[PDB]
Amino acid sequence: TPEDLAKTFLDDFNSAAENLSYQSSLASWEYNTNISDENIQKMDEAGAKWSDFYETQSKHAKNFSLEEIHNDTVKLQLQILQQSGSPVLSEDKSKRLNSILNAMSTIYSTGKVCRPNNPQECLLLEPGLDNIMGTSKDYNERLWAWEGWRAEVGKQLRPLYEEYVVLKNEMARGYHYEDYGDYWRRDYETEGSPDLEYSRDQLTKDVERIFAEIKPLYEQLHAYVRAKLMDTYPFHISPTGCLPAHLLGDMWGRFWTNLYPLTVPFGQKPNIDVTDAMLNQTWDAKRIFKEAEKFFVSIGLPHMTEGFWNNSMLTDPGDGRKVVCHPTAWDLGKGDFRIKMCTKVTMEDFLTAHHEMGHIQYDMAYASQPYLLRNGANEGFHEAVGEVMSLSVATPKHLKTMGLLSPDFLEDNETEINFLFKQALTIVGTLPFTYMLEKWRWMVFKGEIPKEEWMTKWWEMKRKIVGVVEPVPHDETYCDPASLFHVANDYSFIRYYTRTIFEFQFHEALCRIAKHDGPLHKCDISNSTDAGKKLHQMLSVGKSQPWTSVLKDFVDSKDMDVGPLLRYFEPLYTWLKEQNRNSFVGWNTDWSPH
Amino acid sequence: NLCPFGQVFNASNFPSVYAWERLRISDCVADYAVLYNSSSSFSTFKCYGVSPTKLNDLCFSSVYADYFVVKGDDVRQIAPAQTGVIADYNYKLPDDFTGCVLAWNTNSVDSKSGNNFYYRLFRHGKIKPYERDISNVLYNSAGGTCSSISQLGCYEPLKSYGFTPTVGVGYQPYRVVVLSFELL
Ligand SMILES: [Zn+2]
Repeated sequence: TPEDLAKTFLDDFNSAAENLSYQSSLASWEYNTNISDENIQKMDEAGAKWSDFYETQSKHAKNFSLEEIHNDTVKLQLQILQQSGSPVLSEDKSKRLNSILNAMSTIYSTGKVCRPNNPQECLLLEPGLDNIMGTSKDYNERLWAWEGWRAEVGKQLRPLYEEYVVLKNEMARGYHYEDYGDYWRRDYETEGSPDLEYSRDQLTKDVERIFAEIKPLYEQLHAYVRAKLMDTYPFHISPTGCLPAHLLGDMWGRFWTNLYPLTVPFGQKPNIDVTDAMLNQTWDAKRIFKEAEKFFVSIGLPHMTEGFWNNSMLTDPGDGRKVVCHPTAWDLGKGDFRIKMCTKVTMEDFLTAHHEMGHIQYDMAYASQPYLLRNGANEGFHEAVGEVMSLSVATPKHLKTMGLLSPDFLEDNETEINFLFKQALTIVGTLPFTYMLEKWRWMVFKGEIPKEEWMTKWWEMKRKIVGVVEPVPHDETYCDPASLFHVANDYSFIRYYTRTIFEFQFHEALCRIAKHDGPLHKCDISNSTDAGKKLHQMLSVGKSQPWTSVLKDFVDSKDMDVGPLLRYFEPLYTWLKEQNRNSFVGWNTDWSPH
Repeated sequence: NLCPFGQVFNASNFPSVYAWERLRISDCVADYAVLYNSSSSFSTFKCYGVSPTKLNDLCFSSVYADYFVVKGDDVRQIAPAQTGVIADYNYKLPDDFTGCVLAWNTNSVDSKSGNNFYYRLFRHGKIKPYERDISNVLYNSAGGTCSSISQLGCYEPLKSYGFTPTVGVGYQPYRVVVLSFELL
């Protein structure tokens, strides 16, 4: 029986990988809660004992033939095990590669842009360089904080990234992938039925096809953003060219959410802001997460565990704990789920208190799956569960029943645009930047972009795709793409493009089971146990089924659709046309601010 | 005298699943009234064959008590006609099992940094009703027997529970003690 030899091999794995990765994740938790020299050595030794167990069991899994296995449950577990382990890199280069990844994270985290007039005061990005880039409107002040981050963290990361694209390329060729970009397009890889089949190169065909349909909505959005920002920047914006890349939202221009004080459709209407409302009421950091539990439990999803509140670091601790506090939803294993996030009470953290609580109730859902099938259906499925809760909670009808909004806040025809334009800056405003950052790196790892033409084709794709132009000329001595957190710390960035397409494809599927009669942006799936049983049916499979089958049984479509995204903004896309009649819809590549 | 349930319910140290300890209790009188309303601590008080409140009037001879520690979601496998890992390799109860399987959470006490609880997880056969497999620390082969860990198809049976106090519910130590009320 070839099945039972591989059945008991996984039972040998699942009864030993569960304890070895739980001590690996507890040592990872201790590094991420208080950084010390005694915590890093406990982290990597447990992290290499689990890595030694990662590669030893992978070699034993390759002795099993997938053709003689006629059970799809254990074939998929063997497929992960046979195709993850034993890199082709030598002992010297693996220490070289781990030195680089620990240097690019150290340069990005400990890097700081000091003022050229006085280098004594110097912002280490937290706090600093985001209140400046998120609230200030001066052209000559944001130019310092943007170019300075491309200078201190740019020149110190370009030689580390030029060796990063070689060692990781050679590491990816050890698994017989062609490049490192093809190593990242394996969460979307699907083998199975011929109709429900998704190749690694069909992702590049589909994502380019989707952006050809986003761009009618984005260019009308980009024209209205440029017209409204022309009043705030009367001298440094051409009325028909590209926007400056440093005046948009965040520092890198990822989200446009900080432009809503400037680009506002109706300034005479009251805001939908919840930041001032929470501070005026009895609302602590527990009720940031306690009220978010009430939304998930209203639709039939289970409560948080009793050990969730005791073990998670929901707030920044005192007593001088040096903690990197990037918001991450930890699944430590053995039924233990935690959140590591230092919350600051605003509108942004209230939605990421559902995003990080969106990985939870997904990690809680596939706990009945085997250990290797305990991820999302892809990497875009995992990030879209939290953000589809950012569409039903952020509605003014749900905030009125929450009590955080005033009962006299009438939903006029002008407040249907103020909420919808704020959802266009966060969600539609990040789609071109997320696409080309995973189109620049997919060509850098392939070899379509040579190393002497990195920054040349980086900005040539910023102008053509996103519609942004550099305020200062950049040669090849700078590395602007590696200034982001997800690029310097070796993270896949195609999650945030594909989850957005799934953010509204899930949403329009949930609002037809919840029997919502009206527009898509007015939908609210709260207090509906029928729109949570179909969601939990999607969540409980994990990675057991291909994501083209999980999507087909949930939204009744096989491939990625952008029609649900366009129908969400169809009340806005009609309003964006009548405001862009006088202005020009488009951008010119040849214009330069300098 | 009274019934020695202090050494069963309130013992200092409980064993693991495979090496469970059997205590034969006979000719005793017990106060089942205070054990009937002890639901503030006992997470599981399922009974089979007899009512929970009617067994005090009935006189039982040679009452057995099999006490051990399993994880939180392994208390479902201490039921008659139940299939699973520890219901077939560690501790199997017959279909005519009469009595009350009693379990309660012990995450504070039985989940320290020095304790170690194991389960069988690998055996060539089905465990008989009320059969205690001895502490056989010998490597299980997929076919026949093996010698060392490096041989293919050769896995060690006794996989330990990762009992830390920070694990979630279901993977927390539950002290399970059955009361096989044999009659006549
Ligand atoms: Zn996330």
